[PDB]
Amino acid sequence: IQKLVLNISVGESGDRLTRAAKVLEQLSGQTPVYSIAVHVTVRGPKAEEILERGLKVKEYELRRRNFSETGNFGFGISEHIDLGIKYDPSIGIYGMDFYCCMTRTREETIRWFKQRF
Amino acid sequence: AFHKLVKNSAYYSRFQTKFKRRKTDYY
Amino acid sequence: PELAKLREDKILPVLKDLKSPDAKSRTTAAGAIANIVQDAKCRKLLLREQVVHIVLTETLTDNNIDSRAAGWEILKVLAQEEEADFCVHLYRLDVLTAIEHAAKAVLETLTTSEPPFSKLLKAQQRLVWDITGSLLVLIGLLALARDEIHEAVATKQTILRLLFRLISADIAPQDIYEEAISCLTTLSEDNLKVGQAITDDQETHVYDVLLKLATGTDPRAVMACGVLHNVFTSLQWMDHSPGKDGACDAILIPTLTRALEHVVYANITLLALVTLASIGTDFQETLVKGNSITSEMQADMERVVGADGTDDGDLEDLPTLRELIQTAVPQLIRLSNLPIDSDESLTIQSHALSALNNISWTISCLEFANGENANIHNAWYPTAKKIWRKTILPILEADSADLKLATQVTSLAWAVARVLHGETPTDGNPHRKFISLYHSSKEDPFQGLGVKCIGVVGSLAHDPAPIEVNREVGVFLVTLLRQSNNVPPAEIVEALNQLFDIYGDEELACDKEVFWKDGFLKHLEEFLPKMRTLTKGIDKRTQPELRTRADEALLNLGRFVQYKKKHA
Repeated sequence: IQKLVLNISVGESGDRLTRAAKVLEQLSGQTPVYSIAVHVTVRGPKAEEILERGLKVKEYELRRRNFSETGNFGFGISEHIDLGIKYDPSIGIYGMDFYCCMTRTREETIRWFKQRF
Repeated sequence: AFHKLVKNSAYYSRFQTKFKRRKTDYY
Repeated sequence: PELAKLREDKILPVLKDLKSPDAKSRTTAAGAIANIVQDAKCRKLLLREQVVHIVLTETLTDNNIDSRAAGWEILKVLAQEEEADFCVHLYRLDVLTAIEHAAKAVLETLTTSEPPFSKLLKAQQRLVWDITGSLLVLIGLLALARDEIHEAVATKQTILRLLFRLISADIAPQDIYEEAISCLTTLSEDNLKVGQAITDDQETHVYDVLLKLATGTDPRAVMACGVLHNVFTSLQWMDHSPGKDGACDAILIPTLTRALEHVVYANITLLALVTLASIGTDFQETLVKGNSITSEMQADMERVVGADGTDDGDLEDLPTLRELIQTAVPQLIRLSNLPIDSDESLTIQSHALSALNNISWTISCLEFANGENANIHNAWYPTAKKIWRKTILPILEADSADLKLATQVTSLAWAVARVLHGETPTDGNPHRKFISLYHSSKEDPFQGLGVKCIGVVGSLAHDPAPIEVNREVGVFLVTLLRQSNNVPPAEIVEALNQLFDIYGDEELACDKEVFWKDGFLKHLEEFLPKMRTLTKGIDKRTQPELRTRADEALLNLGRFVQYKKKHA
């Protein structure tokens, strides 16, 4: 129930990586993290915001496997623009990884999702 | 039900927009 | 006639002046002649005046470089304005030899260390560049004109060597460099000896040069990609069987995509799009031959990556496809969408369309029934959907402009539908738009739009489609059948097959709610004989494909009406 972790990976060090970073920055407001891959974790307000906003994109229809035995879940999107962020041709398009960890199981979290959203 | 077809990929093979090389004018 | 009289008055002396065994009088005269020779009507006389012969025969062998250079320009200009036959004639006099010699000479000049090239007079080297220019062009047109010529050219080793020499050294003018790059592109396309010549070149290693170029940030990277792609496919460096250093087709796709990122040079854009489309048909070949934050939290995050993942894939063996999907198709869509404002982006759209069309038709040809190719299906389905909504509605919501673009986006929609199958989104009731297009649009046999509309429409009408959607569509097909009096036979085969694919399972709601409720099986028993007549009324020899197709359709219809009874 803590953090939302958006995640990008670009095997090619370079332009395309500093651009992925820029996206995660302006989208979370936090200066992103680096790993071959960038990502950023967001807690509290912005998390529920960015979560729903891309969950929109996925038409609120998931599959049952993405949820972890630890009752967590995630999904991918390929167009970080389908969430109302414009297109900067000096940035291009990037895909994003979305991941939601719950605390206070799979069953309980699936059911939790069904109730709210 | 059930059905009979053969070599289908060949059939729809054609649809792929196909290209080969080759103009401009006015100077 | 009269026009010709005034023409000969103007022209004849110039030829006689070139003809002059005043090789310098004609350095100035021949030097004049290309300018003189640009004119359209006038040329046909010039040709008929046997210029081709003279030039070939005399001018090129002269000791003064200005002669030969004027003469090679003459030929160039000619071949450009004129038509393909012309080149084929030149090939008959084996101008190839004449060129091979010419290129040897240029090659000695560049590679020489005695004069040597760089320390040449300014206009000296300008002359060489002028000669090279014409030479390049000629090889372009000649290769293009016919196949047997394209082969004949990729056999003259000196020619290849020169093309490599230039592309590799990059010490010539950009108009010349780019011309060389093109020339190689033509020769390298669906040709093996050239594929190998470029890879197997250790003299200048033109390969590694291209790779670097198509890999980095250079403004010309795309061109490099065009050649390299032609090579990969020519010698089958693909996913199932990569080249040296895993040089698969895939590695190109990033740079191509980045060339797209900027559009919102212009030629550079079109070229990349064209490449990407070819990559589409060529991975058809791939699939054919194939068969407080850190650490283990990340490790686990790989637990959810099972879900089709944006960033990287299950597809370690098919990087080409993932790069297409992961990187290419985003931009392909955006370009397919963005405004129709000029004719330039009208073209760019028609292209981005052609590309997505290609990719999609390739994949849609695979097997996915049951769990077949699950991984591929799981990567593609999302994208196929996205394409559908993102690019197939908007153009249909516009009802805007063109006819052949309608064919484009219809063909594409067919592909996407072939995969989606009733899982395909329904908004603004598109099946009606297409049906309308079928009736309003009322060659090669199966290129006609009616076919493509039958196809996409019957595709999206599988279970679990909205039962009403299913109904209307099935109705349209059966309608076609009852009034099969003027419908092209191709569309019969497609319609038949569509219904066969939709209503072969009694366990489907539509089987009862639609097929039985509206009693299609009657109309089927009605058409069985009609089908037999039109079938026998088709020429198995001109052409056989259609005939055999209809035959199997009748069998399965014949079989299927019979089967259809089996279940009440």
